[PDB]
Amino acid sequence: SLGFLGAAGSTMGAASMTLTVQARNLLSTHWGIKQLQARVLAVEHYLRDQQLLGIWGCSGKLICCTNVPWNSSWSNRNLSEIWDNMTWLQWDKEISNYTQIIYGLLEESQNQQEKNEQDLLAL
Amino acid sequence: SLGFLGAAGSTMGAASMTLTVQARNLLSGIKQLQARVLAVEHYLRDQQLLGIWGCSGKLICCTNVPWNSSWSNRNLSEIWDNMTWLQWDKEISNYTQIIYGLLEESQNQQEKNEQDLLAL
Amino acid sequence: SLGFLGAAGSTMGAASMTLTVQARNLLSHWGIKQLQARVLAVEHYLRDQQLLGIWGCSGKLICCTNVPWNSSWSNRNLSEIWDNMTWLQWDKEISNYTQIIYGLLEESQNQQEKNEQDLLAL
Amino acid sequence: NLWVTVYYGVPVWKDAETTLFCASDAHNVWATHACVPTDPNPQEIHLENVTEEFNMWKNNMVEQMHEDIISLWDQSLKPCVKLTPLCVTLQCTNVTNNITDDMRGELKNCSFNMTTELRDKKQKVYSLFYRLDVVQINKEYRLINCNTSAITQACPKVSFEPIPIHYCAPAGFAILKCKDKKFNGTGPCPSVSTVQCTHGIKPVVSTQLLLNGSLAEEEVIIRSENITNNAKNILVQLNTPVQINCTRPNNNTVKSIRIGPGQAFYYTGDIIGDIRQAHCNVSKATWNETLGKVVKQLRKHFGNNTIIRFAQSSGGDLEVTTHSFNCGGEFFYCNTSGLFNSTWISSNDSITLPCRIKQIINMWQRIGQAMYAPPIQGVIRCVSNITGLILTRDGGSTNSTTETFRPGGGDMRDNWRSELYKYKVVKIEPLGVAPTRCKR
Amino acid sequence: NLWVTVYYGVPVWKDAETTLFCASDHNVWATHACVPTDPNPQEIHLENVTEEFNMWKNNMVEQMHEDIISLWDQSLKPCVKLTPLCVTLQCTNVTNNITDDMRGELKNCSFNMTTELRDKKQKVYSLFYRLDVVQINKEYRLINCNTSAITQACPKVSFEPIPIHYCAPAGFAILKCKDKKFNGTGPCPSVSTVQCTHGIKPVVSTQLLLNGSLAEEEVIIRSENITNNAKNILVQLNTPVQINCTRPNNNTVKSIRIGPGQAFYYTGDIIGDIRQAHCNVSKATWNETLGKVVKQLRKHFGNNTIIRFAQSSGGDLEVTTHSFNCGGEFFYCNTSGLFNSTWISSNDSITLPCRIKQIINMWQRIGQAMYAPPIQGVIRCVSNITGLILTRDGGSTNSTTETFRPGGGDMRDNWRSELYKYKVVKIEPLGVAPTRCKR
Amino acid sequence: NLWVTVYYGVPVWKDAETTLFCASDAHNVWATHACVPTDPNPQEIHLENVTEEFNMWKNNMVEQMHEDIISLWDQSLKPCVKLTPLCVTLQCTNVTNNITDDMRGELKNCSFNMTTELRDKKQKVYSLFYRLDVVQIKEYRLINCNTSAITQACPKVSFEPIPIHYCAPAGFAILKCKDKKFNGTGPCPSVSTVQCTHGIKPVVSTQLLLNGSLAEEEVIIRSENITNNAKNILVQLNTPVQINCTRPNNNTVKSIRIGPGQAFYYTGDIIGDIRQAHCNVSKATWNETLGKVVKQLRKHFGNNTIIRFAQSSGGDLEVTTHSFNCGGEFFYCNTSGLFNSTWISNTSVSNDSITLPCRIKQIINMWQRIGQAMYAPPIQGVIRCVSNITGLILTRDGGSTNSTTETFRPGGGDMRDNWRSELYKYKVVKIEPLGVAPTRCKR
Ligand SMILES: *[C@@H]1O[C@H](CO)[C@@H](O[C@@H]2O[C@H](CO)[C@@H](O[C@@H]3O[C@H](CO[C@H]4O[C@H](CO)[C@@H](O)[C@H](O)[C@@H]4O)[C@@H](O)[C@H](O[C@H]4O[C@H](CO)[C@@H](O)[C@H](O)[C@@H]4O)[C@@H]3O)[C@H](O)[C@H]2NC(C)=O)[C@H](O)[C@H]1NC(C)=O
Ligand SMILES: *[C@@H]1O[C@H](CO)[C@@H](O[C@@H]2O[C@H](CO)[C@@H](O)[C@H](O)[C@H]2NC(C)=O)[C@H](O)[C@H]1NC(C)=O
Ligand SMILES: *[C@@H]1O[C@H](CO)[C@@H](O[C@@H]2O[C@H](CO)[C@@H](O)[C@H](O)[C@H]2NC(C)=O)[C@H](O)[C@H]1NC(C)=O
Ligand SMILES: *[C@@H]1O[C@H](CO)[C@@H](O[C@@H]2O[C@H](CO)[C@@H](O)[C@H](O)[C@H]2NC(C)=O)[C@H](O)[C@H]1NC(C)=O
Ligand SMILES: *[C@@H]1O[C@H](CO)[C@@H](O[C@@H]2O[C@H](CO)[C@@H](O)[C@H](O)[C@H]2NC(C)=O)[C@H](O)[C@H]1NC(C)=O
Ligand SMILES: *[C@@H]1O[C@H](CO)[C@@H](O[C@@H]2O[C@H](CO)[C@@H](O)[C@H](O)[C@H]2NC(C)=O)[C@H](O)[C@H]1NC(C)=O
Ligand SMILES: *[C@@H]1O[C@H](CO)[C@@H](O[C@@H]2O[C@H](CO)[C@@H](O)[C@H](O)[C@H]2NC(C)=O)[C@H](O)[C@H]1NC(C)=O
Ligand SMILES: *[C@@H]1O[C@H](CO)[C@@H](O[C@@H]2O[C@H](CO)[C@@H](O)[C@H](O)[C@H]2NC(C)=O)[C@H](O)[C@H]1NC(C)=O
Ligand SMILES: *[C@@H]1O[C@H](CO)[C@@H](O[C@@H]2O[C@H](CO)[C@@H](O)[C@H](O)[C@H]2NC(C)=O)[C@H](O)[C@H]1NC(C)=O
Ligand SMILES: *[C@@H]1O[C@H](CO)[C@@H](O)[C@H](O)[C@H]1NC(C)=O
Ligand SMILES: *[C@@H]1O[C@H](CO)[C@@H](O)[C@H](O)[C@H]1NC(C)=O
Ligand SMILES: *[C@@H]1O[C@H](CO)[C@@H](O)[C@H](O)[C@H]1NC(C)=O
Ligand SMILES: *[C@@H]1O[C@H](CO)[C@@H](O)[C@H](O)[C@H]1NC(C)=O
Ligand SMILES: *[C@@H]1O[C@H](CO)[C@@H](O)[C@H](O)[C@H]1NC(C)=O
Repeated sequence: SLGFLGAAGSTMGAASMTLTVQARNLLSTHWGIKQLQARVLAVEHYLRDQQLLGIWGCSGKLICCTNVPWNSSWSNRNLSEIWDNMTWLQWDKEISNYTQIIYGLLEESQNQQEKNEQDLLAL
Repeated sequence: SLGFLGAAGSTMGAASMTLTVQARNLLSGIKQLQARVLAVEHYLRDQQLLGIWGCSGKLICCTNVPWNSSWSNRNLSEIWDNMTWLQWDKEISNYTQIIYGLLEESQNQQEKNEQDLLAL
Repeated sequence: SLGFLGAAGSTMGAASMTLTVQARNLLSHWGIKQLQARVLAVEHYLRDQQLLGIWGCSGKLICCTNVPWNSSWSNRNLSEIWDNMTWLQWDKEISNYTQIIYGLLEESQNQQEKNEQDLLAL
Repeated sequence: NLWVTVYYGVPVWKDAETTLFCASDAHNVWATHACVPTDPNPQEIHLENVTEEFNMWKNNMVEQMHEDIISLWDQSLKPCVKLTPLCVTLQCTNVTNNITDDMRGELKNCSFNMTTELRDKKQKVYSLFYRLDVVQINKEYRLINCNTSAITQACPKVSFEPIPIHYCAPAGFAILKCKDKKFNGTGPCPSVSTVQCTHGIKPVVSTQLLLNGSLAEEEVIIRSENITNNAKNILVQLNTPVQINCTRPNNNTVKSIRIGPGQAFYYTGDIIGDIRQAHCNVSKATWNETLGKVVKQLRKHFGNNTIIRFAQSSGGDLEVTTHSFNCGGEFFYCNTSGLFNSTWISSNDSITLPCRIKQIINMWQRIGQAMYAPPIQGVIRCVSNITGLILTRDGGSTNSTTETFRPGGGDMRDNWRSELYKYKVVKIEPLGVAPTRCKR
Repeated sequence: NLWVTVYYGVPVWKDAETTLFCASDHNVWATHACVPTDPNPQEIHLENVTEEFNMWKNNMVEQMHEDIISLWDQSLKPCVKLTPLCVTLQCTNVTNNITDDMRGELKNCSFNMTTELRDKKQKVYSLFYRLDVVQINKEYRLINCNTSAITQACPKVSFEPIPIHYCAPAGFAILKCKDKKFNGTGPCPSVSTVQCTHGIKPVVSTQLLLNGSLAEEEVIIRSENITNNAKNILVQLNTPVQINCTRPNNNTVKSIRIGPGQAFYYTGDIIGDIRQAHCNVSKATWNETLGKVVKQLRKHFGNNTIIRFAQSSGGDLEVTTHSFNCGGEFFYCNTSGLFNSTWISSNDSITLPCRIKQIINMWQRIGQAMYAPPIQGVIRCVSNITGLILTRDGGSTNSTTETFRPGGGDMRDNWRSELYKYKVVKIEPLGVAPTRCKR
Repeated sequence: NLWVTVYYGVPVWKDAETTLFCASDAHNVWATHACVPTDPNPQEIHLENVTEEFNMWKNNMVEQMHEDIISLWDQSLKPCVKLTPLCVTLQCTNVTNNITDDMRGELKNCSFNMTTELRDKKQKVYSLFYRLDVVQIKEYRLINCNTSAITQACPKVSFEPIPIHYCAPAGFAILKCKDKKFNGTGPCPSVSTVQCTHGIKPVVSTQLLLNGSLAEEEVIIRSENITNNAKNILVQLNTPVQINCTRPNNNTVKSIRIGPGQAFYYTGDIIGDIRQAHCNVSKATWNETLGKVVKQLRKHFGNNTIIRFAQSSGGDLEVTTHSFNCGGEFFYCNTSGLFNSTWISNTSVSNDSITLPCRIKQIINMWQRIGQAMYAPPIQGVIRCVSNITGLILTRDGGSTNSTTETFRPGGGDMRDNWRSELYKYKVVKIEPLGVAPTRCKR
């Protein structure tokens, strides 16, 4: 059950099982304009995240495995430590620095994969 | 051809063959601006929901949720080809918040299982 | 490393490797001026995404379909399309047959979805 | 053994209330240049097996049309001259130069001390007024708006002639149109079609007699929310138009005075020729046929042994008891007792309706926002079609065999609703589910 | 060994400044412009979430300030302008029914004002409070004629506060601090998530905080920096103190048309004895309340120190007195009766004299002045004191005595007393982590 | 054999017209505080092997800049004092006190009855006005009294141009032409893509364009149709010509309250002697500048023609005189001293200078509109400004079919032509990322 941010503070493992709750809440006088600005902003943020999932090859998925190997330099923790003894807020702070590196790699991998699919289909 | 709502009133079996006809007509001083924003918001809510259910790229999507006779106890031959979509929508309007909940649950279980199989 | 539209002018077969460069930048008195501009960028983004959805290319930058190419739209060797033309030139040549190709694409995907549904029912 | 299958793009809908926008064909008071240019070839899609329920008395398109018209009307006056300097004591005598005894007491010759473009100078002005605009304050008069409203001059360059506008639904919405001939507005409509925009509707403003609208397909149609309840108005749609010819049979010379740095006032200076009363002509034969058709259709609701009697309005504001309309830019208040004075029991001879004219106008039944209509230069004539009537009924006659109908009106939404009766707005709901044999 | 896996819908967030919109259940707060609220709002307790709050750096306060001012100004746009009232007034003293306390407070002023017709004038007289009228050299003018124009407030539009709920845009959330005895800053071990705040009444006052929330257990002393003499102290009480205010005089209100469609409202006369406006605070309740405040101040200033309360040191009437809107009337009450005591380690009451003004400047602006129409009859209002705004004198640093005086006048500090438990955050649903799963 | 393949992210575009928004480098009449702060280090992308066609005479960016400037201008006057109590009969006499010979009849000493804080009172006011603002009815009135209400500009709001960057919305891009010696109206072999334009200062002037961009190599002559004498010619210089303008009279500014919180500013008196406003350019620089201009005009009017410059002639002051804002004051300078020469193929080109006499006005009617007017408050002290002449607007006399002599005169009055001198290198295009092509790949 819980609620919109109800899993926050739970460990990453447990929190990964409630992903649709947050997914559902996204998108749901000058004071008419204030409301439009709020609506437009919610839409643009939603779409930028969707654009990245599209580019990285995940699209309409909540859990997306990819072909980019994990670097021990981003984090050298054991999996049990990450999934059982940490929350997502703690994790996000720990690897905040490496976010753009990882995102760039996710994009490169997908570009390579789409080209390879095209060539194999032509054969 | 027929037109934008031309299949309304046709039976479900025929209407299901014109889905692109309606899909292409969705999403197509400040009163106009407010209206433009709403068109986008409604479009996105439906797409968001299809995404959650695992139907993001499809007009027709088959899921793993079984049909309950308590929602509607009818022969397929009297649903398809003997009823219109307007009639059907009214008949089961009571149950759409149940069915939608089940579709969401099914996809979450499915994604976790896919992740575990890839891991093995 | 090229920036936005940096590949313009390169040949089609070269430019096709920068599809994410031009993808990332889509969607990325004055009160209304600015608000309308933001809404407009969103509307254009969504129309293109909608077509890719209908055609069955929703998750891809490069998407292969089952619609055959007509020599009446353009009769050219692949080597003189991909190595000897830019995308701007290509667009000027195929512009008059695009609303023919786009219409076929929608029909083909709709037929494919119906066939998938029947096969799954078996 | 059946599975849920999700379908997107399903042709279903629900009743909905959304914002509609204005479109127009490629000055005026309708901001027609602000409206979206129209489609030269609008589509209409017939729905072969769709029966839909319409209710014109619950149609929210009417409320929007009402608000859009008032808003546009007010916007057109924003930049115009504010004639606050006219609220002075006027010294007035009768215009007695040419009296036919129809116009005796209808025009006054007033003089006053008006401002000039310089703060330290005044000018003496002589102007004519049409009586109804001027009230005594004890030969000393004031304009009627002095104790309720600042008076704004309408801009002379902006026309009040109705221009068809189209209402268009936003994406995701559609407008369903009722094609059923002889449809009374409340109930199932066996023949419908889908449009994105309405037909062009002219925002014609009038009372009692509805001018320049749509005609009935085959026969006069009597429409009411409730026939039995006499408190409701009856909207009668005519099958054939009745031609009405209206005039202002005076040659008016219009003068202009600078009253401030960037402001000028327009007024009638004098009258050339004799002075005559404004009037409208309706042919007797056409009118007699028109009522016979109306009476026949009323008997279908009130009894074939019921006598239908027509009578003049019982009283109220001039804006209600007369036929108000605008021709050539002038505002007319015509007396219709000549049209509704007969009892119905189971060639070039016209009916002349005398008319009054006003320059100070208080529209949309509001208080506090008066408008001054500049006089229009020359002699004015217009011809228009009566395409419907508004009637009310006298109640309490529980033991009588005669019903009485009167030419009531004044609520502008009733005119709007007489064009927007065949349309409803629906929201498209493209997503839905059904059982099939297909399983992921 | 491990691969990057992308997760969407991750329950993580980052601090953010975004635009909030109002929601609600004529009136100057224009509540018809707000989104109707949810009759049963949700709140989600977040187990094991500790978050850091800072009420002194809170954009929600800045937005409330701007919305309140904008609503105020919007409500005056359609109202009658009183520029015809900048004329010489011929004023004499009102003496017929004056008690000693009211000598010199009211003036009987005659003047030449316009009529609907611009070529005529009318002679009018009205009663004015001394504070609204300034001597020119019996020749007086209204106080605003050399700095601003006057707009008459519309007589049918209420000033009474209506609770306003602030709501976050989708994609954002408001975190609430549930801790009891929370001082406005630092970590808050018990939090919850809401989409909309509780309703907040936009009560405008200057020294005492009226009709706000009470502390759950103890008086709470909040300040950006306690030892900084430049900062105000917001004191939240754990019990209300009831205050009873009145305008005992029975006013007869008259009106005059001054132009087409325009009319001016004024006090014509007073029927009965003329007495001063005042507020009543019970002795016992006030003494207990103040005692609780000094106990908490000692925790900050020393276990064995002297705490002295004193009246405001000076400044504009708006800061030296306690201002409030009672029945629609504007009161300026003297609080020296409440803050005149040195603290060293039945049915009696304190009467606070009050003055009244009709020409009101507000939000500390110049050029925009309002005329408050008089109210017919006798005015009475009862309200609760839920907090105090105090300012501390700089000390000698070599003497163990501190002095506190009523402070205030900066409206954002009143807002902060309700918007201290709320923080706005942006939801960041997209993120990555390693796992043994390859595409 | 081949199949349709769909590609998204294709680097192509179409010409398009969209709404642009402003950005600025983070008080004034341009409300620049309301613009989006710019990127301190924006990126320009060079496009190799892209030739595009530009047309500066058919470029909506000019129209938007024009509308934005007018709108902002009007907004800046919304909170300012309306000087309607000022439209009165004035009792004026000549200022003859310490006047030089040119300043004869230029200033009038006007007495009038003004309103005050109380409606019951009046005050007598004595102020000096320029002869161009006042018309005879000793009785005079202000020039705007029979056409418009006049608004006093707010003393706290600056009229000094601030660079404004125009930026395209996402999905759009601005192409820039990098060609040197580009006249507009042609193919441009060297282009690049930017998201925002360089900052453009909205400098307002008539005959001579001040503080703009310079040509990099040669003077460039640009026109919509060079053989159509009804068109204007814009000239872009490759070196600036410096111009020094001054208002030498030392003004004392006084103010009065005219109502409940409103006040009027006026020149009270002049402390020293009364002299004519003027602008200087050096002779040598101006003479070399024209030689460079003539040399390029000969590319369109060649075969050894005679190129004659002459003064502008017409009734309108904005058109015939060089109009500009110098320190908040409004100047109208006579340029006949700059455009009075004849050049032949046999002629060619220390501390000498050309002095242009100037007139000053306080009642200004901008953007060629009728019905609005602004009163420019006087400025206390002495005004001096130094500006760069970066270009010219010229017109050509017609009627010659039978002559070898062409005559050019200063032109101006249409503000869009000033904008066009900075925006000539920019074009707005819409990005069209979706497209198809044949490949051997089949689904
Ligand atoms: C073409 O481009 C040139 C160069 O940018 C423009 O010339 C400048 O114009 C501005 C605006 O008039 C001038 O700015 C003003 O300078 C006055 C003099 O200040 C001098 O002394 C101080 C020290 O006391 C020095 O710091 C300063 O640098 C100068 O040496 C100031 O007194 C002015 O301030 C007053 O007015 C403004 C409103 O305008 C108020 O906000 C202030 O509070 C104050 O009351 C102002 O700063 C600038 O000096 C000029 N530069 C040069 C080199 O002359 C041309 O105007 C432009 N041409 C056109 C047509 O636009
Ligand atoms: C908050 O933290 C507590 C303490 O770790 C969590 O409670 C534990 O939950 C696990 C799994 O069900 C049990 O095996 C432990 O015995 C519980 N501990 C105690 C002391 O009861 C709690 O689930 C966390 N809350 C959330 C929302 O994650
Ligand atoms: C509207 O309903 C009628 C039936 O009442 C449909 O007519 C039938 O169409 C099928 C098409 O396969 C034919 O085989 C039948 O013979 C027709 N019936 C009759 C009595 O002729 C009609 O097609 C429907 N219209 C739409 C748009 O669906
Ligand atoms: C318009 O026509 C409808 C019929 O389509 C009339 O509706 C009927 O009214 C009676 C009396 O209230 C009800 O008993 C029937 O059940 C209604 N029929 C339907 C199909 O709804 C309606 O009264 C007519 N109105 C006018 C003004 O003529
Ligand atoms: C249509 O109007 C009739 C006439 O008023 C309504 O019928 C009356 O209802 C009241 C109760 O509200 C009874 O006391 C009267 O005796 C009824 N009058 C008659 C003549 O029957 C009728 O209810 C209205 N219809 C609707 C749908 O509101
Ligand atoms: C509110 O309580 C917090 C502690 O919960 C106080 O913060 C501490 O202040 C001291 C003195 O500056 C620092 O040395 C500590 O490191 C701070 N701790 C934390 C967690 O921030 C804060 O000063 C108190 N404020 C008031 C007005 O009482
Ligand atoms: C909180 O207030 C104290 C004052 O009591 C600040 O301490 C002073 O800081 C200044 C420098 O800005 C020094 O010159 C003074 O000597 C300090 N005073 C004392 C008594 O030590 C303190 O810095 C403030 N806290 C914060 C975070 O700004
Ligand atoms: C523009 O096109 C010319 C084509 O002549 C390019 O010049 C050639 O570039 C290729 C590399 O792309 C070299 O291998 C050739 O030797 C170059 N010369 C010839 C004769 O083809 C030129 O590089 C292109 N400009 C760009 C896009 O940078
Ligand atoms: C600016 O440069 C362009 C490009 O060279 C010139 O365009 C030519 O104009 C003539 C006369 O109209 C045409 O016959 C040519 O076909 C045009 N050439 C091209 C490539 O389009 C243009 O005339 C120049 N403008 C000026 C004022 O000199
Ligand atoms: C394309 O269509 C246009 C317009 O019908 C036509 O003029 C042109 O010849 C067509 N073909 C090509 C190759 O441009
Ligand atoms: C003027 O008109 C009034 C009626 O409005 C009439 O009673 C009066 O006698 C008339 N005066 C003259 C001189 O005709
Ligand atoms: C009127 O009141 C003032 C105090 O505000 C006092 O100084 C003055 O003497 C009084 N005048 C009369 C006539 O009572
Ligand atoms: C003012 O100066 C002008 C210009 O020299 C002259 O024509 C006019 O007569 C003078 N007027 C007076 C009153 O001196
Ligand atoms: C120009 O100079 C040359 C060389 O001195 C001379 O021959 C020629 O006649 C001159 N032309 C004119 C027009 O003076």
